[PDB]
Order: sequence, then C-alpha cells, then structure tokens
Amino acid sequence: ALLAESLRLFEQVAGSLTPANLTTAVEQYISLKYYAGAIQLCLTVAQQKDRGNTALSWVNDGKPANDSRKKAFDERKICYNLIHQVLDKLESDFAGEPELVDGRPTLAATKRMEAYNVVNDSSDEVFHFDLYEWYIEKGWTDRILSIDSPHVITYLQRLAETDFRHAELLCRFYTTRSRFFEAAQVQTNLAKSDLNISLKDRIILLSRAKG
Amino acid sequence: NPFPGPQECMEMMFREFGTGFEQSNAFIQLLTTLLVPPEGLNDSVPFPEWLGSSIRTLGIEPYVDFVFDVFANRTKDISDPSQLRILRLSCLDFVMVCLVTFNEDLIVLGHESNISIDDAMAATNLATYVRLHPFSRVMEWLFNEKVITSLINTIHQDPISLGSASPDSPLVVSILRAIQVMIKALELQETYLHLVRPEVLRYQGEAGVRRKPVANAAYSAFEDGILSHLSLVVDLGKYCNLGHAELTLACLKLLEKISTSSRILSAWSPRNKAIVQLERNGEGETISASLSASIMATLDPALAASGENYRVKLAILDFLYACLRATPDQPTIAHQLLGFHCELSKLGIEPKGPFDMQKSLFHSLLNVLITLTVSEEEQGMRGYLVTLKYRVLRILQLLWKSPLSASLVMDELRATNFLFHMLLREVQIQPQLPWDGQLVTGCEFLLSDASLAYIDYLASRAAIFEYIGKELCSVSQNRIPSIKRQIFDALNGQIFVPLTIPSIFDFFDFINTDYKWEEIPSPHFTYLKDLDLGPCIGVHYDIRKAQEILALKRKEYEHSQLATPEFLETVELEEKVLIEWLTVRNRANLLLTARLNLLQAWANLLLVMIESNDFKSTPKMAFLLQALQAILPTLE
Amino acid sequence: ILPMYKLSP
Amino acid sequence: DAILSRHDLDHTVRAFNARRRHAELSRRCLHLAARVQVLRNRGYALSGDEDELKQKLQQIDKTLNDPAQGSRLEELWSRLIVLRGYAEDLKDQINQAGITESDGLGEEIEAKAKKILEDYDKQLQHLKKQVEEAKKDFEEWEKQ
Amino acid sequence: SNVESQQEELTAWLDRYERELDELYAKQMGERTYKLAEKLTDQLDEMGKDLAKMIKEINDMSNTLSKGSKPDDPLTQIVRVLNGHLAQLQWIDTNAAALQAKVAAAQK
Amino acid sequence: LSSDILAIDQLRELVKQDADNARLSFKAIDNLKLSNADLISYFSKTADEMEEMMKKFEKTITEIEAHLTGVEAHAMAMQNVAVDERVYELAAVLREFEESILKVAGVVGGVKEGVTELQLRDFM
Amino acid sequence: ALFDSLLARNKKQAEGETALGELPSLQLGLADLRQRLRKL
Repeated sequence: ALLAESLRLFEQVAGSLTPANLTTAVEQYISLKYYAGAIQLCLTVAQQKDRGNTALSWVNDGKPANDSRKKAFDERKICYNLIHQVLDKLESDFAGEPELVDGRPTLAATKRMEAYNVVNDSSDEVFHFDLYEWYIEKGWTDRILSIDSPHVITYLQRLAETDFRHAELLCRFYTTRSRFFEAAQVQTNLAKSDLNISLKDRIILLSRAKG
Repeated sequence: NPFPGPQECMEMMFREFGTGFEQSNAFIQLLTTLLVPPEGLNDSVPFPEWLGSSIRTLGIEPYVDFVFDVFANRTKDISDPSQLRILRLSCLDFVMVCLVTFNEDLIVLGHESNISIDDAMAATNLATYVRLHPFSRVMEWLFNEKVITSLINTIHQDPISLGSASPDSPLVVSILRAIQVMIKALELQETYLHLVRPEVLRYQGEAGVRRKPVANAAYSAFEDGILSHLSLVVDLGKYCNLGHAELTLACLKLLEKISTSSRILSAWSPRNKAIVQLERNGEGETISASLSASIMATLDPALAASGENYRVKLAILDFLYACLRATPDQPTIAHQLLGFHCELSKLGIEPKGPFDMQKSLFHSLLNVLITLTVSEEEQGMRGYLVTLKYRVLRILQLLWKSPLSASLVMDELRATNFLFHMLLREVQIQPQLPWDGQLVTGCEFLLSDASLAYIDYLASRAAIFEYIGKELCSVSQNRIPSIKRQIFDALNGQIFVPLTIPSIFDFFDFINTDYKWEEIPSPHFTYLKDLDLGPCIGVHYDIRKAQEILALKRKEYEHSQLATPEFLETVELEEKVLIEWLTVRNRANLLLTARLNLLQAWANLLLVMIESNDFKSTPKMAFLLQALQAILPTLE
Repeated sequence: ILPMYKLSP
Repeated sequence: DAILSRHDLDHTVRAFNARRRHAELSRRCLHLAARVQVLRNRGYALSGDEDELKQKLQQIDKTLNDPAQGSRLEELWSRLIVLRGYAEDLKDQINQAGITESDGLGEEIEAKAKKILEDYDKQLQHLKKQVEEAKKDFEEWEKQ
Repeated sequence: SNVESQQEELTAWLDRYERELDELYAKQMGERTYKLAEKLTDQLDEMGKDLAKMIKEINDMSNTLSKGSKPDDPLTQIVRVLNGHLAQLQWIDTNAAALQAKVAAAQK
Repeated sequence: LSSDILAIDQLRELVKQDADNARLSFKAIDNLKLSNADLISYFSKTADEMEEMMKKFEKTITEIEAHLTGVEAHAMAMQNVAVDERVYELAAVLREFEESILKVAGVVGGVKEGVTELQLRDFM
Repeated sequence: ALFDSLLARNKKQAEGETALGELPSLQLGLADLRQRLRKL
C-alpha cells in the first residue's frame, strides 16, 4: 500500500521529476524488490517529458545530429538507463535461482515475470530500440530472439540493411520461430547485396538459404 | 517627380501617354522590350528587386495594370481597324512575354521540398520571386469579363476578310497570339490557383499592401467566363478552311482542350446547345467536307516530319481521339462531324445524307487507310505511316467499343469488305527487314525510336486480329454461309474475285527469344550500386527520383573532400549509363506488354476460329498439325 | 454504291 | 404550337431575366447585410468569431491573389489565340471542300441516328429519375 | 408571376431599408474588411464570366474549324445532343456510384 | 415544359433564400431603429460556398488546358493531312453508348435493389 | 420537334450565364468523346 501509493504520487508529477529524485526513487524501489514498479515509473516519466514523441521523429528520420530533439532522447535515456539499472540488480538478486519449486513458482520468479511484462508490453518503441541495443552490448543474444514484440522486427530489419552481423540475428530470429522462407529470403537478398561481405561468407549465406 | 504627389503624377503621365494609338503602341513595345532579360529568352527575373522601394508602390504592377485597363476600355476610340489590330497584337505580345517568363517547375519543386526538406534560406528568394513577378496580376486580370469579351470580339470576324487577307496579315497573327495566350492560361490556371493565390493573400494579410481586385469571385475558373459564348466553336471550325498551318493547329488544340474539360460539357449537356449551334446553317457539313479535303491531301516524302499537312492530320486525329475517349456513353461533336445524327441518348443516319452516300469523314479515313502502303524499299517499315495507322486504328477501336456507335459501324464495315483490304495491306515481319534503315538486333534499337513504331505495329496487328475474330463470331451467330466461305478462303490463303495471301500461321513470327528482351547486360557499377529504384516506381521508373539521389550522393562525396575532382567523371559516366539503363528497361517492359497483348489477341482469335467452324476437320488437320508444330517450340 | 471499294486489283 | 410559342419566347426570357434579377438582388442583399454589420457593429468590440471569418477570407483571398494562378488565364488566352489564328489560317487554306462537306454530311443515316439519340435520351431520363428516386428513397432510411 | 412579383415586394422593401440605412448614417454621423469581402466575393464572378467567354470562343473555334460551310447542319447537332447525353450519363453513373457507396455504410 | 419545371423550381428556392437573407437584414435595422451573431454564419457560408467555386474554376481551367492541348494535336494532324470514313465513327459511337448505358443500368439496378434490401430489413 | 428541343436545350445549356455555378461546358465529339466515354 505504501509503494503502490508512492507510485501513484510519482506518476502524477512525471512530466516534472528531476533526474536526481527519479534516481533516488528507483534506488529505493530496488532495495524493496519493487522491480516491475520502478520500471513503470521511468517509462512513464519518459512519455511525459516528450508527449509529442519527438525522440521517435528524431530516430525515425535517423540520427539528425545538431538538433534540439537531442534533449528529448537524452532525457528519455536517463530514465531508460535506470530501467537497465533495475534489470541488472533483478538478475543479481535472483542469480541462477530456479523459477520453481516443484509445482509452485518462486516469488523471485514472479517478480521476474512482473518486471519483463512491463518491458515487453510497453508502447514506447524508442525505449525498445534503446533496450535492444543494450541487450546486445551485454551479450544477451537469446533474449532478443524470444521477444515477440513487433518493435524488435523493425529494429533488426533496419539494422540488417547496413550491418551484416545484425542481419545474422534477424535470420536467427526467423529460424527459431520456424519462418524458414523468411530467413532464406534475407540470406539470399544479403548475398546479392552491395555490402562488404567476403565471397566465402556469401557461399555460407546461399548454402543456408538453399536449406 | 516630372515637375503634386508621385502617385498622382505617374497616373497623369500614363493617361497622357494613353491618348491616341502611336504613342500607346510605342510605349507597349518599349515595355515589352525592357521586360526581356539580357541573356535572352531560369531565375533573376528581368527587373531590379528594388524597383520602386523608395515610394509606396507595388513595383512593376502599375505598368501591367494600366496596360490592361487601356486594352479593356480604350479599344473603342480607334476608328482605323489596322491601328486596333496592331494595338491588340502588341498587347497580346506583351502578355505572352510576361507569361513565358514565369517558372512553373521551379515553383512546384519549391513548394514541394524547399520548406519540407530544404532549409528556410532559399524560401525568401522564391517568396520574393512569386510576389514581384507580374504573373499573378496577369492571371487575376484574365478572370475579368472585359478581357474575354475583347478577345472573343477580336476572334469573331467575317470570313471574307481572312480569305482575302495575306498570310502575314496582322489579324491572323493577333488571333494566333490570342489563342496561344488562352492555351497558356488554361494550362497555368491550376498552378496559379494552387501556389499563387494563397501565398499572395497571406502576404497581404501579414504586411500592409493596398491593391484593388480586378477578378470576379463568381468565375471560379477560366471556363466559367467563356462557356457563355457559343459562336466561338463555330468560328474555330470555320477557320479550318484557310490553309494556315499554325492557325489550324492552334484552333485544333484549343478545340481539343475545350472538349477535354468537364464544366463546359456539364453546362452544355446538363437537352444540349452545341449540337443545335453547329446545325444552324449547315456548319457541321462544311466542316466535315473541309476536314475530308484536308486529310485527303498528299504529303511530301522528303518533309516527313516537317510536312504541315501531316501535322494537321495528326492534330485532327488527336482531337478526335480526345473527344471520343472523353464521355463515350454520351454523344459529342465527334459523332456529328463523322456524319451521324446526334440525338438525345440515341444516334441515327438520315436519308441521302453525307454518311449514307459513303462520303463523310469516317469513309474518308477508311479510304486513306486502305490506300496507304507502308512497305518501302529505300528504308522499309517507315515510322510516321505506322503512327498514322496506329492513331486511325485507335480511333476505330474507340468507335467500336462504344455500344452507342457499334452496330451501325460494324454494318458499314462489313458492307465494304474492310477486313479484306486490311489483310491485303498486311506485311510479313522478319529479322532481316530493317526499321527506318536500322536493324533490330542492334543494341541502339532499344535506345532509338523504332521501339515506338514496333509497339504501334504490334497493337495494329492485335486490333486487326480482334476485329477479324469479332466479325467471324458475328457471321457464325448469324448462321449465314454466304460470307463464311470467303472468310475461310481468306484464312486458307486464297481469294476469289485467284489472289493468294499469307495465312494466319505466317504472321506468328513475333514470338522470338533470340533478342533476349528479358535478359539485360548488367555493367560492373563499382559505385552507385546501392542506389536502387525504390522511389522511381504501371511499370514506370522515373529518372528524376534517382537523379536527385545521385546528385545528393555526389554532393556528400564532394563535401567529404576525398579525391573529388578525379572520381567525378566516374560518377558522371555511371549516371549516363544508368539513364540509358532505365530507358532500356522501360522500352523492354513496353515491348513485353505489347507482345503479351498481341499473343492474347491471337489466342482469342484462334479459339473463336476453332470453336465456330462447321467445315470438315480432315482438311483442316494440316493447319492443326502446323499450329501444333508452331506452338511446340513456344511452349518448350 | 461501291465505286472504289471493290476488290478489283 | 401555342404552348411552344409561349415557352420558347415568353417564358424563357422571364426565366433568364428573373434569374439575373435574383443575382442582382442577392448582391444588394449581401451589401445591405454587410453594411448592417458595419454601422451598428461599429462599437469597436467586433471580435470572437470574426477571426475565423477573416482567416477563411484571408486564405481564399491569398489563394486568388497569386501571380501564377492569375497568370495562367492570361497565358491561356494567348495560348488560345495562337490556335485561333493557326486554325483560321489552316481553315482558309482548306476552304474549298464545301460541296463534299455539305453533300457528304447530308445523308440518311442521320435520321436513324436522331431516332437512336431520342431513344437514348428516354432511357437516360428514366435511369436518371430512377437514381433520383433511389436517392430520395434512401435519405428516408438514413433517418430510420 | 408569383416568382416575378416576389421580385417586386422584396425589391421595394430593399429600397425601403435604404431610408433607415441613411437614418442610421444620420445617427452615426452625429468595415473595409467587409468591403473587401464583398469585392472579393464579387471579383470571381467576373472570372466566371471571362471563363465562360473563353469556353464559348473555344467552342466557336473548334466548331468552325471542324465545319464552316454549313453551320445549320445536322452533324454538329448530333455532336451536341450526343455530348449532352454523355454528360447526363456521366452524372447518372457517378451519382449511382455514390448511392452504391452509401449502402456499404448500412452493411454494418 | 418538363425542362421548364426545373427552371422555376430553381428560381423558387432562390428567391426564397434571398427573401429570408434580405429579411434577416431588415429585422436587424428595425431592431436598431427602436442578430449580429447570426449573419456570421451567412458570411462564412458564402465563403464556404465560394471556396469550392474556386476549385471548380481550377478544375475547368485544368480541363481547358487538357482540351486545348488536344486541339493543338487535332490541328497538328489537320495541317499534316493537307465523309464516308467518319460515318463509321457515328455507328462505332452509338453501338458503344448502347453498351455504356447497359453498363450504367446494372449499377442503377444494383443500387435500387440494394436500397430496397435495407428498406425490407427495416420493417422485416 | 423532340430532337430539336434536345438540340435547343443542349444549345442554351452551353451558353452562359450568371447562375452562380453553372458555366457553359465545352463540347467534344467523335474521337475524343469515344475515349471520354470509355474512361467512364
């Protein structure tokens, strides 16, 4: 009742919380294992700093440098970096612990699912992109694949166009889901590309595409 | 300060220079000459941007305003007709020099990408250009009733004067200039009403400008002010019997544009007014007779593309095509000109009329078509003959598909053995016969203009096959073997009047994969390879969509400052190769769709022939085996 | 009615 | 004949005349309806919905008062006069085929075409009225 | 005659109002935007008129060019009437299409 | 006469709105001698009406362009060339109008039946 | 006199006037008209 009412109070002044306070809030939420909630505050503070969604119109146009919309992305990221901060202590506290006693899930495993539902269901896709970019930097490959959101497909598709090693995942994404044609469709269209890819790799691509 | 405020002294001097005709014409000519830029007849409007900035004046507008006021009001104080004609010609030349100096594509691209993509720096330049250029004021004046009244009064003259006048007479030149101004106005009215009026209104609302309106709000378009004149079309049609190539082409283009509009035909046919206006003293009959006498005039083999007669013929054909394609269900002036009795939602033929005696425009077209030979020796398979016959066949197809003018046309065609003449005029195609002295296997063939003639010939063959199939189906359903025997004989390769002709299987020479129209040699393209044709693309790849992209890429590379001077020629030659690549792809797509249509028409004809055939099968087994042998490689 | 339309070459 | 004489002359003129008189009186009506909104409403407190009115007015006025839009007509007129002169010249040149034209046109098929036209007109009128009814009968259902 | 006398009462009265108008002026003696609005509304009428003139002239030139030795003939007649029919048919088609579209709304 | 009906019908509703608009103006003055918020709709209405009349002007203009561009070609052929052939055109037109009418008729019938469907579904 | 009235109506049609909307429509015919019909 205290943490749920604190969350109500924070979301009201979301369009006006200072990064120093928002941090102190998330720091305390983690001490009280209130993972999923703290993530929801940072996501809410993001939207209320930029209601018109300029960080979208900024990234959608693709890296307009020297721009006033840098504020939107930078302020939104202060919250996003805190979401990343929560998700780290989430695994740390429940490190290597199993998601069940026989029959019953742990409450540790519950706070895990509660946390990753806030993340995967959000409608802020600029947050999803910054989240997928950060998952790679941590080597959490199999995490990106499991996500069923359609914001991951746009990220991987837009990155496959100029990065061979990202088009690799999009092909892995489709093949774990058994959309085999869609993978060969990319592997072939990638071997025919204008990208800097060795011939012996293009032999692998076409050999996987043929399969 | 001619030695009293300036706003008053200027108008006093203008009015003083308005009395008479000599000084007025001289001032008009001086202004017209001054409006010409020093580089000759695009930016840097030919006048200083600070013209009249000191005094509270709108710049160069007063001049055009006074010229229009004069031309509209003081045209009645000129007794000498020659002086009035000269003044009207000078005013029309001034208007044309003012209009031709307006940028259309520039303003379009500006309003499209300048503020939305480009920065806001150049926006001020385009704004100043649109605000200072007198095009807006001319367009505003064009919506006045005085101007159109003076124009239609100048164009409405007795025929005896034009007949006895000389080709260099000022009346003909003035009429030509007026028709050209009307054409330019009809072309630029949309661009004006779209990208001039709102900007000028916003500027007048923001800043302080004192201007007097001279336009009529009721006239939402230029057609509203001219739809009230019925004698205009009559005069335009009567002026076709003068022989002047330029004037005839101008009148034909004007009539075509009028027939292409919508408000004019909605006001005329909401009974009708044009059909009764052209049937007052037999104007349609004389117009049709003049058109027939004109199209029958031969052409100059040497001046193929320069023969004024061929140009007039093509203009008339385009006019008829545009008039028949627009609103085919409801009759139009084309049906009356062809020799039909245009009735409300019904047509008919009158006894002893021009169309009943087989002497009309349609019969003249049939004659000039059946008496046309395309097979030549010095060059062989000419191009302009192909274009003429293609236009004629398109007009015939438009007339046939229309159910309101289908039965009578088919009857008149089958009553004269048109299919027989067409078959006799057919010619076989082979990879040896060159097109205009150029061979087909040559790589330049796809880049040359022979592709247009080839597509036209394919479409002509397809239309002929479709007509033959339709006539065969009609004769079969009519259960009359009187004509079936002749049809089969023509298909068997014999004619009993015996004259022999190539069978249908002989014309099956257009399916050839040796040319490899699908395969295309792809150059290396070490650079610009990533530039795709996404925004280019009805398969029609626009060249400007890729031109802008490659220009932006070249600018970025130059800004990178890495061997920009040396590698510029590489990008230039890559662009010169990409443009021809796009043109070749477009031509290949056109040829492929033409071949597809021709094959579909041939298959439909063959199906209609096989199905409706009561003749024995053991004699036709030879043709069956021949068709099987011919299709075997096609399927393989 | 057919003076020239005849197929008489 | 009496009915046609009445209509073709006595009534047409009064119809047209009355229509023009309406237009004139519409102008006068708006002029008065305009001055009413001037002299009485000259209390300087004229605002509120006025902004929207002058906004629309400014938009349309700006759209009209454009160089290009105004120029297009002027260009068109001359562009027409060109074809006028050209056509008149080419017409005077081919002003010989008159008998071929008059006799070529005068025929018999014309009479039949007229008949077919009248039939078409009847069919068209019927269709038009049928659609009209289909509309009028639907706007009823639009309420229920 | 009713429509013709309605343009007599509603004219004499329009003239009658001018007295109360001059009275209002008399009262006030002891705007430009509307005057711009009227001319702005009025200016396009001239454009319509001129456009009409243009169209008429175009018709004249086309008709005279196509045929000019018998303007009382039955060809231009068929042309005109047939154009009328075309226009009317177009109207029918379009409006019918509109009504057809209007039915899709009821298909909820 | 039937064509003359629609003429008066137009003239009827025209004088009637001009009667009201000229009446709404006097009641304002008669009120003064011894509605300002009402005429606003009227002026804005005239504006809204004219706003499309301008679009009509644009349309007709564009048509005129598109038409004269054809006139040019017609003359351009007519100069280049320099009875029985055109008689076929008339027939080809009429036989095509038959088809076009028969095409439209289907649309009309479809609409009408489509309306009676809803009419039926109403009291059914 | 029917076709005559059709002409007369279609004649008065394409000739003005000041009717606040209905401007005279340009007549086509034959060639352009067939295509204009087909484009229906």
